[PDB]
Amino acid sequence: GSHSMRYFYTAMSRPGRGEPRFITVGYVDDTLFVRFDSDATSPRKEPRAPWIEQEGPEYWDRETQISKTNTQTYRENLRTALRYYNQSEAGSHIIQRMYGCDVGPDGRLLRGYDQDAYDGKDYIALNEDLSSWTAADTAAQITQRKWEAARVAEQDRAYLEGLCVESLRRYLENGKETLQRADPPKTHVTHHPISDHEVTLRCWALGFYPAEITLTWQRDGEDQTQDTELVETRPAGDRTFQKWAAVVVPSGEEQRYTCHVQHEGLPKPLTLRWEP
Amino acid sequence: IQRTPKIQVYSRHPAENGKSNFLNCYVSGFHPSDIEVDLLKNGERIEKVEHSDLSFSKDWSFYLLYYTEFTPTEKDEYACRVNHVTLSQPKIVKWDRDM
Amino acid sequence: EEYLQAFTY
Repeated sequence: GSHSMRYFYTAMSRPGRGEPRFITVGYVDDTLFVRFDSDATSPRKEPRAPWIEQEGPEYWDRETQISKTNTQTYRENLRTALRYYNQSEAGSHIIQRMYGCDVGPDGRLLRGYDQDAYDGKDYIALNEDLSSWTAADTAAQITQRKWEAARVAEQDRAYLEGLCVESLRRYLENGKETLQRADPPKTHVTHHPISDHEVTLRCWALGFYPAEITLTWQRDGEDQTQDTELVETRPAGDRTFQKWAAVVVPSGEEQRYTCHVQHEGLPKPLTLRWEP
Repeated sequence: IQRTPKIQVYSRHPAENGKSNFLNCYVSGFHPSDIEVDLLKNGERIEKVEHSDLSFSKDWSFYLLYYTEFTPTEKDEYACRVNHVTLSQPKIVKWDRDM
Repeated sequence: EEYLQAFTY
């Protein structure tokens, strides 16, 4: 179906403890495929998925050089951000960047991204049009002017409409056995009495890929949003994800409740009940 | 601004006593990135626990998976101990096979 | 594949 490629940068300053750590992780959908860490013994782009390993030595050289130069770039950015925000040199600060492309089922660009954040706050983001910028404040507006003057948007768009979609297309073909395979959740309902009058119904989804899923409880066919306890989707460690949704129900009313499951690996949404 | 980690302790496969498995501690929703996570076996630190590479969600908040091979039993208790700049005390979350 | 975005803040 639809697929995404994203690279994630984190640059973290640590005054008194050496130069800022720079890390890059790259993903196709929910699959990590490459990493770089400047704190590695001999830092380089490293394969994290079997399907990327068949890129020749030139791929790795070029990708490694990109990250090594990025290490320097983001260290400068950190120094610059400090000046733009009148901050002291004694504090730790973080720059994050996300960028990448989404493609549709036919592999055409759906949309591009390139967003930066400073200390967890929006800094600057390429707009959806891939030709203008949104700056979060007067500090980011300085970077915007520099980037406007240097035609950075035009170079992002060249990448996003070309290399981004083409490499993602190649990765999807090479990893087609996994990247283009959806695993539907394994699902069950468990029953946990809290007290005499109340019981917990917990609806589980295990073993699914990708992470996107919807799990909801109904009572007499009515959504129980404000009553449902919903945990964050969590990795199992085998590429798959887990989720549950719980409700507290009155004793003897269990059959009024149904759990509803939507996942791209399921032809039709599932309906479950407690099965005593 | 700072965000306190969400914490889930859980196994890769459903829990069956005497059966080899993986104990996971998933820390998410935190900022800044520095975090300390220990997997505990009967209150004691399990050695050689591995973790995922650092990444973050669309909201910029960080997440990490800590994991170790383990054989659950009836009497052996398991927990995750997490410390972050946001927390004045390390937070302990017990493994519960029903959670 | 990445590209080198070489322009700084």
